[PDB]
Amino acid sequence: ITGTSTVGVGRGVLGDQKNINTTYSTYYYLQDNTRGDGIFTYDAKYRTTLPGSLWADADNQFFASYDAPAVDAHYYAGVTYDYYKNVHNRLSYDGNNAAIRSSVHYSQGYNNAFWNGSEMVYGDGDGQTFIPLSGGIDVVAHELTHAVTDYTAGLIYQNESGAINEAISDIFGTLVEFYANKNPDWEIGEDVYTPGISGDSLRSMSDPAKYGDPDHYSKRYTGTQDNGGVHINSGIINKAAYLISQGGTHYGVSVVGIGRDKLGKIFYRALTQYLTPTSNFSQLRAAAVQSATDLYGSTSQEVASVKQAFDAVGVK
Ligand SMILES: CC(C)C[C@H](NC(=O)[C@H](CC(C)C)OP(=O)(O)CNC(=O)OCc1ccccc1)C(=O)O
Ligand SMILES: [Ca+2]
Ligand SMILES: [Ca+2]
Ligand SMILES: [Ca+2]
Ligand SMILES: [Ca+2]
Ligand SMILES: [Zn+2]
Repeated sequence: ITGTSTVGVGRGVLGDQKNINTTYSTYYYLQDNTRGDGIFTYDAKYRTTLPGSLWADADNQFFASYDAPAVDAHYYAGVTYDYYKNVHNRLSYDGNNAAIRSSVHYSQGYNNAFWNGSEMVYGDGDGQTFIPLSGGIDVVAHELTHAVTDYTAGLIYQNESGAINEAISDIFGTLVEFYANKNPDWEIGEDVYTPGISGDSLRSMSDPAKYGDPDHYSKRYTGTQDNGGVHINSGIINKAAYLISQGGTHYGVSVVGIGRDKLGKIFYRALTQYLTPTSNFSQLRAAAVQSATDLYGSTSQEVASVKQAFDAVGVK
């Protein structure tokens, strides 16, 4: 759309008011011209045909219930863009300011969200297992981060490399949640999962076993479902990343924490310089150690915490 940049206001999934960047040309579109080559939000209208219609509104106010998921997908994709630019110096997912596109209201009662190879897609949930998925900042950033991986290491979505792929998505979604300081935690999806139950989440980084995911390499899933457990074995990496950041004793192995910012810097450098499509857990270990070496010196505390962390979850 070609028009005039403006600012509208709306209410998100959780009922929070926010301002969003729109474009005015007869109608007000969910098109933010302020970030790279733009952030574009589409209405999939309960269908599975993508992307749908660029979101159009007559008055620049987005308070209707149907507007909610579009408001949050558009706003949270701006926050994620900003985290990447400001913290890591990366312009959009490809590093060259590629336009960011998201479609909301995909299908009916759809309990998931995904990156399709070219855009983000968000279901509305069935109302009991999930509310509309874009209402979770860690969900949004998990999604955008799959594009980032796809453009960098290119981790294949199966087995070890696939669980590394999921872990990256969960680690950076959690980092963007602390960046925005939106009630941050080390849990995944808590703001949109099981609206009737408090205190739970989809996955836990601090304690993956809380929901039955492995927290040690010896407990890895070796089967076939879930593309070889990409959403299951990511718990072993998630726990390692939580130990590097926060510290603790796990299975008798003690880790001194080095904090979230260093965790983000070592993981991004491993992702952009050292990992390949077929990297496995032991290679991720070498890549994180090398990153931390590059950045802080071989004899630093940083490098020592990365080794301890991996030794705690049984990786090498
Ligand atoms: C019950 C689900 C939420 C758990 C799970 N999905 C997830 O953990 C998150 C959403 C969470 C963060 C809200 O979704 P993912 O981004 O990992 C689902 N992605 C996914 O399956 O991607 C594969 C793909 C490749 C090309 C084209 C289409 C799709 C799963 O698909 O198993
Ligand atoms: Ca309106
Ligand atoms: Ca939270
Ligand atoms: Ca969270
Ligand atoms: Ca819940
Ligand atoms: Zn994922």
